[PDB]
Amino acid sequence: NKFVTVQATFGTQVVEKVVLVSLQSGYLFIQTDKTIYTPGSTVLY
Amino acid sequence: RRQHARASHLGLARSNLDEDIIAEENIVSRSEFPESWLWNVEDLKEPPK
Repeated sequence: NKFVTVQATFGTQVVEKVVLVSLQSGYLFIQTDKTIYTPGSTVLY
Repeated sequence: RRQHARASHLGLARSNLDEDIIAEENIVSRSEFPESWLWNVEDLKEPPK
């Protein structure tokens, strides 16, 4: 769990808070024309 | 079945032999459907309204 500290200088005053960091990649959606095939037919996705 | 065919079957009856519905098990669902078509992609490029 990688952390980074966030420090803000409010004029003379300072407030600091440590927040967790992580990265997300994305999503994949797979679309198939049919769910039941037969030997010989073509699968399109 | 030999007893059944000896008792309830007659060669001169002139009445058709009784037929019984099979009423089986293990019934299999359909698995053959027409193949898919229209496998093409297009880009809309007309001036939007």
